[PDB]
Amino acid sequence: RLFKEGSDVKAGQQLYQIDPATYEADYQSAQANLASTQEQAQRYKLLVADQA
Amino acid sequence: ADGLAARGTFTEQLQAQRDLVKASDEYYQLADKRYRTGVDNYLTLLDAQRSLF
Repeated sequence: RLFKEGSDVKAGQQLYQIDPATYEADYQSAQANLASTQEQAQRYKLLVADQA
Repeated sequence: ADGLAARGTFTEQLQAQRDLVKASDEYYQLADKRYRTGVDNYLTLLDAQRSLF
């Protein structure tokens, strides 16, 4: 718990932490797939100008 | 008689070869249409040119 109780908080201030541990794992999966699809898109962008 | 046999058969042979050349030209024009549209890359068109040649 990351707030002093009975105090004024701001909009967007972090209150708790709910142990990600699975939301980290699927984020690692999505970042791992993005790291290859972005590379293939960046290579095909260079090859499309030479009609290869 | 050998020359008469050659005169008899070379007309059909050259008609068949000229039809083969015309069909290869039509295949090259179709591959060029698929390249200009954007479905085929340039290596397929270069593969069709030497098949015409």
